[PDB]
Amino acid sequence: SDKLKEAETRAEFAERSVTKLEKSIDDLEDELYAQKLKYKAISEELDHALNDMTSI
Amino acid sequence: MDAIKKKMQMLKLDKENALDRAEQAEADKKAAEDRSKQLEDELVSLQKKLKGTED
Repeated sequence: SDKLKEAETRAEFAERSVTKLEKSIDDLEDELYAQKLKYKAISEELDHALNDMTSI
Repeated sequence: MDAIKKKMQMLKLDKENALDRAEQAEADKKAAEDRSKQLEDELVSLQKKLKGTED
C-alpha cells in the first residue's frame, strides 16, 4: 500500500508536469506563428514597394 | 539591399536628364526670340525704304 501511494504520487506529478510543458509549447508555438506572420507581412510589403517602384 | 539603389539612381538620372533638356530648350528659345526681334526691327526699316521707293 505504501509503495502504491508513492508511485501514484510520482505519476500524478508527472502528469501535471507534462500538462505544464504542453501549455508552454503551445505558447511558444503561438509566438512562432506570430513571428512567421511578421515575416510574411514584411516580405509582402517589400514586394509591394518593389512592384510600385518598378511600375512607378 | 539592391533594388533601392538602382531605382533611386535611375529616377535621379531621369530628373537630371529632363532638367538639362529643359535648360537647352529654353536657351534656344531665348536666342530664337532675340533673333526674331532683330528680324522685326530690320523688316520695319525695309518697309520704310520700300515706301520711299514707291513714292
